[PDB]
Amino acid sequence: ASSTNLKDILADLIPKEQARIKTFRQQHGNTVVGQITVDMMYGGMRGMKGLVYETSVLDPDEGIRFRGYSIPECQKMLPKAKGGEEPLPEGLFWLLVTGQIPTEEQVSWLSKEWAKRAALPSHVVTMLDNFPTNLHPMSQLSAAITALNSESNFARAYAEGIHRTKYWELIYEDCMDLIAKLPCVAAKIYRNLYREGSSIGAIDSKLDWSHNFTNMLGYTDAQFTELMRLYLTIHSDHEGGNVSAHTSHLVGSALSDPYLSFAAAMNGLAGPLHGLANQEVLVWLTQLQKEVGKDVSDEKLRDYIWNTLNSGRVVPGYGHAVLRKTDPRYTCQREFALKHLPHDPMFKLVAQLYKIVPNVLLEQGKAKNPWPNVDAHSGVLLQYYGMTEMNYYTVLFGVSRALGVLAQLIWSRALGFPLERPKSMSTDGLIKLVDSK
Amino acid sequence: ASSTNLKDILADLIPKEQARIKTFRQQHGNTVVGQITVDMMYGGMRGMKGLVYETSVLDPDEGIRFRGYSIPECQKMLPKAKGGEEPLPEGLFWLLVTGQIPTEEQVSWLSKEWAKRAALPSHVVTMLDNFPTNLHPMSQLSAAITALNSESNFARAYAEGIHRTKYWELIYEDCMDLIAKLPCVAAKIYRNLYREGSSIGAIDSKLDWSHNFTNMLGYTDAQFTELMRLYLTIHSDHEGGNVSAHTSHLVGSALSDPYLSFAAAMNGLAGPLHGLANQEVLVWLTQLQKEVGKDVSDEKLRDYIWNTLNSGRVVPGYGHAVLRKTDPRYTCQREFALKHLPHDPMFKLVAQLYKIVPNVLLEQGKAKNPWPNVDAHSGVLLQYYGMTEMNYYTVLFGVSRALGVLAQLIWSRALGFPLERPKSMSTDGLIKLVDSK
Ligand SMILES: O=C([O-])CC(=O)C(=O)O
Ligand SMILES: O=C([O-])CC(=O)C(=O)O
Repeated sequence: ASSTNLKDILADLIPKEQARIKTFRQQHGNTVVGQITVDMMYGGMRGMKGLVYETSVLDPDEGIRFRGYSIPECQKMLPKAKGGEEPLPEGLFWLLVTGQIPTEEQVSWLSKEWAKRAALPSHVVTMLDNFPTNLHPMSQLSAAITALNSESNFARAYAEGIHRTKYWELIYEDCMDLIAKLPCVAAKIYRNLYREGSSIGAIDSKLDWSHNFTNMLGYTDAQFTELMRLYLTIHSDHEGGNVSAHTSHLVGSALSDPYLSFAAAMNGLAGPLHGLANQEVLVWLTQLQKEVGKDVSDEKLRDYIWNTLNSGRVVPGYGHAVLRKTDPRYTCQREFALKHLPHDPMFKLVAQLYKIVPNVLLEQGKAKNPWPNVDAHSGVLLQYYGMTEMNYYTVLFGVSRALGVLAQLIWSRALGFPLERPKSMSTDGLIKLVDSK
Repeated sequence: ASSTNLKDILADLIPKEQARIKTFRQQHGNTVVGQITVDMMYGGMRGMKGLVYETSVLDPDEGIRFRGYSIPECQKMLPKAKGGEEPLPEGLFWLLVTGQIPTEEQVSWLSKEWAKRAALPSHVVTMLDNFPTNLHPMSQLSAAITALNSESNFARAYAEGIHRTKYWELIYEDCMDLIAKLPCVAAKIYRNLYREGSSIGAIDSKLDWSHNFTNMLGYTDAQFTELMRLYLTIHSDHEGGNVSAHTSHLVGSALSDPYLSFAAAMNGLAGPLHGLANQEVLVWLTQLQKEVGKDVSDEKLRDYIWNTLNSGRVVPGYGHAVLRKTDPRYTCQREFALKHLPHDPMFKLVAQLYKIVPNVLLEQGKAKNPWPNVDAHSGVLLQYYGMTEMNYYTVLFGVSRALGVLAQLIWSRALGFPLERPKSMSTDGLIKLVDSK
């Protein structure tokens, strides 16, 4: 007897693995895994292996798997949206949380539970309508989300003294609600900014997560909803040790609720060095669209690329911290591209940035990975579907990234992972360390 | 000729140190400071030396220094305010930023520039009047912080392409505007909340920061304006390692501006395992004040203690992260209380924990530090001056906590410290790490 619910599922899973890493730590706490050096401790933990985190692992060479589900494994193994071909993101939140690949049914449950949870508090909406147009879609988007910590069941619980065991639970209810509300506040920025006067409407609970949002933005093309579904699966989880995810993990660990703890992280994502770069290639691209002019040879186009380099600047959408190969999450976006829009002026000037850009960082050897991003090529497809307001681009990114981040958050509070308290050192005293000692 | 301005000092100071830590890493990049072990990796970076950080260092046995300045070296060598005895925190910001203890003038300078730079934008005020009474003053707080970043100069600079070199420079001006406006905002949340009705009126430019605050809080006791100067000193910096400091430092490294990058941390501090536990000694202190009753022995007091311990709970104001000793920030406030409230109920019982609690954790050795906090102590004094809404206490903290955060941040953007991209490890891949390899 009985039917579907991720909570039950978890209550079975959870323990088995508390035991499981316990035997591990019994045996191998004893183990020196890496080494800490002065360089790393000057250079922002690059290679310094700091976290445990389950909800994804990146490979330099291969990259992002999701159980070990490589995006192309997911692409075809996670369930599709009744009339489409894309990885539909309830099937992904399924995957990461349980290590299992779902039933379509067991996603429908998901959809219709999120878009049951999917109701916005008076005040949020007030505040949101008050937001001045001069205010970034993202400064906005945290402001609401940091104010959404009114609906927080966990934060409610604690202050009345829920017992340690439990913790994972209530944050299962808060998260589930936040991923649910998220979209509406995504859409409800966009529309108070860019189409400024019209309603973000109803929720058909006989729609999926992705699609509700497409409706709520006021976008009408079927095909853009496949794209949307698709972004919404590859921006999701991309290991721990990135800014946003690491933030959230961290502000997570002092037992601050998932509302507060997401919206700490989008300020993670807000960082032009984290998220903005999305938005920023097509900044450049309007910049190259002007300032180098309409139609160029790869010479002034390379002089333009030299352009910005020499001007001390930031070359977004090429290279990557730790990814030493092609981001699957480009290649991912390509085959989507080749398949609905191969006819585009910025599309194929993306198969043209596809042979010139890095090679100016090969000329340079700036940082260690010459190959394509995810920043790159998403922008180009947004425009195609007539998403053009490139500030809003990282509102999108947070919406997809909401999947990941709350995903581990449930796991850390079921796994009792303590408080994120490093050791920091001073220069002067580090000077006393290495040499003076 | 010419007069006072931290900026000028900075442009002499900054290079000297770039060069400095330059040589240092040419020689000692190659130096391994210690080890990465699996328990550290499953147990929250405990000893796991992850930073270099300037504006303060904390020793186990010794605790907080500021340059090498202990709280007591401070209490005196730092300039005090015009008929009063207390470390005046414009001289504290001074200390950290420059490496040098100030002059009373260039604290006059500092006061004066702040009380200039504390304008408040329209749209803050709107939304701060829109905050409903069942938000916390810190959910309330951040949201209006993260909005405030519309008044980010650096956030504007970057959009147009300032040069890398320049970076500290714009974050100078943003932070200074922050630490400036911040308390107007703190005060405005109190006053919307608890004082429900009345304006937060003046800023008298020839007053001091802490003074003007007390003035806008509605608080007319002279004595509470010492305690304040003082509080605001010892809640400033406590190295990098902690949540709020490390959070900012993080979202900082992502070239997100000061506002966006403070606010994230304050949720970091909003954590019950962070800052809320001011509030939650006095949480239990109404739960002493009822539930074991008015006048008790240290039996059914001890009982009291053991009861929430066995109920698995958290016991605030005792123990700590890294401090294996009696906080300087305790003994600091002790010497105050001795001088202005040796008559109190909740004082002398504030030494009534002062031989009982950790002893039951000495029964337990629950964690590794027997001697007191700062959360311990403060919150008794605060009712002593008639601040009582123990919710707000943790708004109190972040006001102080804006010094140190905006403090290091400036030195990070001038030292051009990169972006904190650590390495996260999953279980199963940890599993294949240690033992399988
Ligand atoms: O891992 C990185 O450094 C950032 C990244 O690509 C992500 O957060 O998706
Ligand atoms: O360092 C700790 O973990 C917390 C602390 O005392 C502080 O943030 O002031």
